[PDB]
Amino acid sequence: GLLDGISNRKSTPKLDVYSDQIVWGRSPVRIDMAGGWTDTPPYSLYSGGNVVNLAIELNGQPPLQVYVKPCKDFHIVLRSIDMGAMEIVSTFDELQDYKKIGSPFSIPKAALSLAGFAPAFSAVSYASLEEQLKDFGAGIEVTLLAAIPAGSGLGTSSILASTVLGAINDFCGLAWDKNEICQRTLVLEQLLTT
Amino acid sequence: GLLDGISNRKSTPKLDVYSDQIVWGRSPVRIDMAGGWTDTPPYSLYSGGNVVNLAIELNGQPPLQVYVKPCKDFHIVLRSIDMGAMEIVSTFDELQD
Amino acid sequence: SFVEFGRLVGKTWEQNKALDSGTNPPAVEAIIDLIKDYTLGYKLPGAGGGGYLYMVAKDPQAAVRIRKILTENAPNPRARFVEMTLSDKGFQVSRS
Repeated sequence: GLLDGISNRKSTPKLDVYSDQIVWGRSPVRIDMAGGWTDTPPYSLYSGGNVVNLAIELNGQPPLQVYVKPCKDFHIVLRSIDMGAMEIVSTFDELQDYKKIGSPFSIPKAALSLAGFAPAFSAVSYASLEEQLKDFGAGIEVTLLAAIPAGSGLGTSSILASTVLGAINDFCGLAWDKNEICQRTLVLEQLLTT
Repeated sequence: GLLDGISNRKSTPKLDVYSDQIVWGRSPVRIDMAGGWTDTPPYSLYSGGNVVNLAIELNGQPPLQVYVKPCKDFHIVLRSIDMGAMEIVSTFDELQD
Repeated sequence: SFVEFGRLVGKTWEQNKALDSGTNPPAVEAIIDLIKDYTLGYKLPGAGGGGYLYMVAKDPQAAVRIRKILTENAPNPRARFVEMTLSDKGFQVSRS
């Protein structure tokens, strides 16, 4: 039911940075002052939610960070600093395998899918992820850091998804604003059935 | 010749962070305004060097960044974002290679 | 109104406890009781169940008192204060 334009929202990602450039996105966490839970479906669908919250840095740093850079090989490399892991995504099938056993990379996979590297979200039809990345100009290397573990109550998972989405937005010239980034985050978490 | 206390400078590293903590260090680059090259050996050894320079962030970010975190396994993992690489150091011999 | 803000934060904590009995384990309640007299209010961020405790001290002196109390009476070796500051930037992105 929650799927809205989650199937037909097409993007055209284009390499918008120079070959030796690295995109750094970063976000603080949040503390909800009031109205938490009222944004949770289906109650939010019944009557709408009200939430007062604010963004906060912890120990003078943004706890959510993402680096995106071009890759010589026409695949996607995903690295996790907090989980200390790495994974290579070469096909559309691998990119959309969100529930892969032992993989901590469901969030960046869903984010890259929403950015147009999965066929359902791409305006242009591509034969394979490798061909789409060859037309793109390079592969993509995404390094992620959630300095605060998920389940801490500070919004780690959603804000990390948004940070990946914003970094990919800048890296691919999708021209999303912050509101659209948050809406794409909602779509992402619906893809992951959070 | 340049080796001074480069052999006998002993440290005692101790895990000073909590188990779930990550250390983030970051630094800007620099522009040397004057006196560059005068700090280069052996001329700096002949007469000493004078250099005027300053630290600068580029596009509002510190270009040099490092993350350090505890590891469940008793080895050293090294990852490079700009080079896109990873390496496992398990022995003194590998660490000094 | 700072006082009303802190009191309403406390009320949010009460509402969350009423919605979820597991959000306030007895250890968190003991930590709370250690310093509850120096706050206008407090709550756990998000779904709670433990983790981080947000406290609105009555005044800077009360905040110093809270820090001293929780430092001299740590409930476990891992508990620690985390400095929080309001972010005037939100999500930022830049290029090398």
